Amino acid sequence: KQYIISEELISEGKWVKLEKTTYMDPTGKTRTWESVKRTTRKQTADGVAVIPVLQRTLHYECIVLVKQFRPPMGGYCIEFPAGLIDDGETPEAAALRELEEETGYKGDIAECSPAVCMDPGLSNCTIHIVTVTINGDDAENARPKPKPGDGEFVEVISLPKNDLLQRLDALVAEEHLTVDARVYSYALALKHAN
Amino acid sequence: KQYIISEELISEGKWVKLEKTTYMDPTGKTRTWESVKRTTRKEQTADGVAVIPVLQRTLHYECIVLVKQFRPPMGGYCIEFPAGLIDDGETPEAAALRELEEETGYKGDIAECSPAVCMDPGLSNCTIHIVTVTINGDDAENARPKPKPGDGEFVEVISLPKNDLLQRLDALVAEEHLTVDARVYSYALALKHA
Ligand SMILES: CN(C[C@H]1CCOC1)c1ncncc1Cl
Ligand SMILES: CN(C[C@H]1CCOC1)c1ncncc1Cl
Ligand SMILES: [Cl-]
Ligand SMILES: [Mg+2]
Ligand SMILES: [Mg+2]
Ligand SMILES: [Mg+2]
Ligand SMILES: [Mg+2]
Repeated sequence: KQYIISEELISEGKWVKLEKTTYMDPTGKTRTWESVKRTTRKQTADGVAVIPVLQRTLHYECIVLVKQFRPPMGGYCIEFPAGLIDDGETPEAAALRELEEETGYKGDIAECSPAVCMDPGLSNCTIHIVTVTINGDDAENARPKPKPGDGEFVEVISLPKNDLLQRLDALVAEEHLTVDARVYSYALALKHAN
Repeated sequence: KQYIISEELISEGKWVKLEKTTYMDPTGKTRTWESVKRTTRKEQTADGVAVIPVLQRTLHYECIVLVKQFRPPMGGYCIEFPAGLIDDGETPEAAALRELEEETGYKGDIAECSPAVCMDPGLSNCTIHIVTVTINGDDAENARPKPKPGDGEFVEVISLPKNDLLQRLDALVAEEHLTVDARVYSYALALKHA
């Protein structure tokens, strides 16, 4: 009963554009919305985010996250490993590649979500969330080598899955970092389960 | 090591603006980024709230209360946690309880409130507080919950059992064209992984 009539380009950059979307409201009245989109989608979705479960025997299971400066935020964020999917790449392949590049870890796909929206009131951006296990006992993961691409600068922070929310709160409290909403949502549900 | 040097307006809408951000990289080299921001943030500790609403009812499994809405940036229907922007002067907790009531009819009780978390930090400065709220579904105030949609709001309520959340979302996305929100999907994933 609601649907897009048209979009008016407001401003296009190299990586992001602003549109004015005209849409039919469910009363039959026509309305406008200021919407953001990337210019980079070609693609099941814009990006992948990797939930990476690091499994070492006789250790707590950890979730591997990354810390980076994020120029939109003017600060450092803690996030799942993630990046945009290349033209021609499957989400799974993007997932394993971004993981290795951002963490050095070599991972196995467990499951892959449908495209899920990042901030649907504002943008059209979507990602596939990709759950990956990391056999931390395997020789290839002994000395994980992060491969930063041009201008990427990423730190690895592995936290125990069993205390995840508490540990993220501590980092925020002590280190003035911003935790990602999806990382937080996952850390919350780990506590809320049962 | 990395900090913002300058922020230059590119295009300012009524709701959304695009900036050219200049930052210092960790090799000491200057770089730029195209950054999205809202025009609506003043002294609020974040732009918005999202509510994790746990519906509780004697001899019922706990449900997670979700909402389905047309999202003009997505050109489609999305399933999300109840959410809205924080009014000027409003606390995140007040915003959460208000938005929960407006979008679902339910009167909740605050359980916990996250720090400001980042929505899509490689793209925007948008932040929310994630507020967990319990709903006493045995109270008569929550018997026949009536959504109070604002001007241009038209929200459908969808309550799903916590203990089957991921499969029930999968089953909804197999029945019609519609996107599940990344924070919801992340939360439903963690409920499986725990
Ligand atoms: C945040 N708002 C305004 C309020 C009005 C009631 O619902 C949202 C936007 N409105 C149009 N285009 C973009 C945005 Cl971000
Ligand atoms: C998509 N990119 C660059 C790629 C290169 C490696 O990280 C993401 C952007 N570059 C500047 N401003 C905004 C965006 Cl979104
Ligand atoms: Cl797992
Ligand atoms: Mg990345
Ligand atoms: Mg990368
Ligand atoms: Mg809302
Ligand atoms: Mg609202």
